[PDB]
Amino acid sequence: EDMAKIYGAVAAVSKNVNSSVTYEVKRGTHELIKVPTIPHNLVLIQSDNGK
Amino acid sequence: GEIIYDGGLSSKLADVVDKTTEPHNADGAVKDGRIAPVKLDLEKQKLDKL
Repeated sequence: EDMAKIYGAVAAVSKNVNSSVTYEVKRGTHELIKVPTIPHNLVLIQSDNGK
Repeated sequence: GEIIYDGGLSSKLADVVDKTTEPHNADGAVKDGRIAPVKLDLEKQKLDKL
């Protein structure tokens, strides 16, 4: 029974090793909006007689 | 006549998951005794907890 206690304690230490890590790479990334219409700024001004 | 061979149960070499899977260690015929991969929250676009 004492040996079973000792062996189990050593096994727990051996299981404390770390396998790897995982993370998400997202810094520097932004979302894009979509502009539907082209912003023209032209207006036509004409005289009443059409001259 | 009597049917000797008409198809039957067919073995498949491998199964292919159609869903995205989180990282994991071996848990089949080989079991990994090490800790599962640690998931860290990094590369936060906006500041938090600092």
